[PDB]
Amino acid sequence: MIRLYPEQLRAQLNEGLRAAYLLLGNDPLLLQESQDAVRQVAAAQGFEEHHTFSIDPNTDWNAIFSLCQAMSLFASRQTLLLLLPENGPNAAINEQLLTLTGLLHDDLLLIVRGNKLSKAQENAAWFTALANRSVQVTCQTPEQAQLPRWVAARAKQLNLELDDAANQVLCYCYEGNLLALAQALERLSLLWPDGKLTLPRVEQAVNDAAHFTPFHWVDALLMGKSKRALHILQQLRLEGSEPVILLRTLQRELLLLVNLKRQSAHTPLRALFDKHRVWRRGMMGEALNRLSQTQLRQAVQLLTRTELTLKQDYGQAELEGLSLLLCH
Amino acid sequence: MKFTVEREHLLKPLQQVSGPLGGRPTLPILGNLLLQVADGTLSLTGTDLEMEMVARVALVQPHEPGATTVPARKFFDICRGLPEGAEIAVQLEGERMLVRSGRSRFSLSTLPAADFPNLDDWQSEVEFTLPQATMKRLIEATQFSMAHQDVRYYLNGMLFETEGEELRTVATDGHRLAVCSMPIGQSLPSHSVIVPRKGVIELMRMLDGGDNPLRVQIGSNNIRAHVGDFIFTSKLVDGRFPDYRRVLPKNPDKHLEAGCDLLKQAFARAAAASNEKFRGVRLYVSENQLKITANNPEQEEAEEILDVTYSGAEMEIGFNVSYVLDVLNALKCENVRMMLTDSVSSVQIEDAASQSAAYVVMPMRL
Repeated sequence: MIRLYPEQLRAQLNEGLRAAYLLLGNDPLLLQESQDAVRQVAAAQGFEEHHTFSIDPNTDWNAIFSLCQAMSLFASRQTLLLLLPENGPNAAINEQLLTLTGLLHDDLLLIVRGNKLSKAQENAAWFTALANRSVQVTCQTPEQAQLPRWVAARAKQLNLELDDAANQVLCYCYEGNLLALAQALERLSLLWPDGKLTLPRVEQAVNDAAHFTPFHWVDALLMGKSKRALHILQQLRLEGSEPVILLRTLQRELLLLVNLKRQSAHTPLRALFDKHRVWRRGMMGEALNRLSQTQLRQAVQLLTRTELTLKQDYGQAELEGLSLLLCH
Repeated sequence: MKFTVEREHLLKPLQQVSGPLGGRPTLPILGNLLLQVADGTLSLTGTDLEMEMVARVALVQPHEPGATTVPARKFFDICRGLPEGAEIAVQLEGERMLVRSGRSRFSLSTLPAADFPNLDDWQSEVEFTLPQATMKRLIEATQFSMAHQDVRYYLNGMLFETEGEELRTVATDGHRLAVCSMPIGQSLPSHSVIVPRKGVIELMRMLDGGDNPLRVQIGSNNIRAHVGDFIFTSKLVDGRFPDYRRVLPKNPDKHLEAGCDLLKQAFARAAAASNEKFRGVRLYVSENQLKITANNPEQEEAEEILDVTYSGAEMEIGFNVSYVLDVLNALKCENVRMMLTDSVSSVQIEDAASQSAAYVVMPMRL
């Protein structure tokens, strides 16, 4: 088997398509990019048919199999992408996979997407069946130290002149979410054909621009928008965004609502509102309004702690708490 | 605005205009209807920004100008959930839709009709008529063969084309293909458009054997169907749709003619006889004999024979049970003719009696 890194795929993919590709990792952008590099290069070699299946306890394996045994009316080859369950290849799944690793003919490339194969699961039948007749791409989310260069790089391969400082900034606010950092850059890119992403512009890109997603969530909180709020909370992690960020922002908005609350009649709605550079009216106005201070402190107590656990309880829901908390 | 009319001249129209739509629309405007009154006619309009139905109803009883956008789901259940024969009086009250069925009066929240996204009109480029039933069969005969969610988006819809005085549709998921041609009655130019899933579905819907021989207008990037009072309109899919002629088997040696229902059996039987359904059927044609056995790669079980009219060498070809069955069903005939070549190249099933339609199915890996 060939073990590769996203920035090596396109190469050992140009030399010649293998028979199967295993995109293993926790990062969602990298997985999506690699499966695209593949189906792209592929699609430019007759592979015009594609199909994706989710491997769970409902996978109509027949269809998948029947699919392999199929012949194109326009002689076009085909791709088959398989989405493994969260945990990994199940015990029954190891069976079906095995069957299929045998139906793998030629006008049929195969991709398997998932997390690092459960430590001894690379012993499974199907795996070893492909092991030397395939390629493995490791799509892991880089992190803290390694995140900067991943951005520094990404920028460069986009022919951008990102500043040392501004790189760090972008890293601080999107930290952990590759898709955000990517699309961020894509965006500043168009806002300045100039090509120079200086600190001020990054800041202006994160600040001025309200495309700092958590703000959308922190928004739902004020507006007591639980349902649609949770949705945002969900997506917020189907992008790979790290929670250590959602808190810090809200942990401010919220702190303000405390400063604001402690002055309902100390100085009132447009009086003190025309003071702290928030004037949202309906929002902060809905919050302090519909929401009390007995509730407010609990929320601050909670969040405060949730962001003390992952630092002093490291290793291993406490956000839907806050969500539902700020409401009901 | 204000108008009043029975619960009959309304439910039917109100059912066809919102028929295709109905769910959890995006913006509230997409799940709303467009009510208008002018020249003594109330016009309902529904749309999902892909296609849009528009009913025309001449207001017999008292009417009055105005344009409003009331919800669809709601506005329909109400009138549909009232005493059959009761009249309905609707009037635009500043920002609400006041209704009145006797004294069973409601009030609907409404968005401006100045915000409705009606397929801002475009330019017609062909037009013609033809009995519904004909325009119907053309669909029925090919509809099952259109891809479903293929990345090659043009396949996710049926193609329509006119050349000569023949209208012919063709659908295809790139494994099997379907084609049907019919005589319209008018010599038309030659144009070919791709009507989408939903659009074909809708078009299929309105059709129902009515004394209003469907009028059709193909065009730029739109196509509409005025069937009496209803006027369905759909946008078109754009891309190069495969040439049905480049797939028809080219000079096939092997030919066979069997029984439509006798083969259904054969295949259906072997289908069930196949406990491992992903292996498909296995046909073995030999000089006037058809041994159709459920392909069980690692096994030899029970099969069935048929006394057919064959020609050419003997060959065993694999077949996806379904693909073959849909064809036999579409072919509501008695005797089915077939043209083979190769155990790894397209086959052409088709009725013997006629040639209006023709199908082509790629065999499967044995």
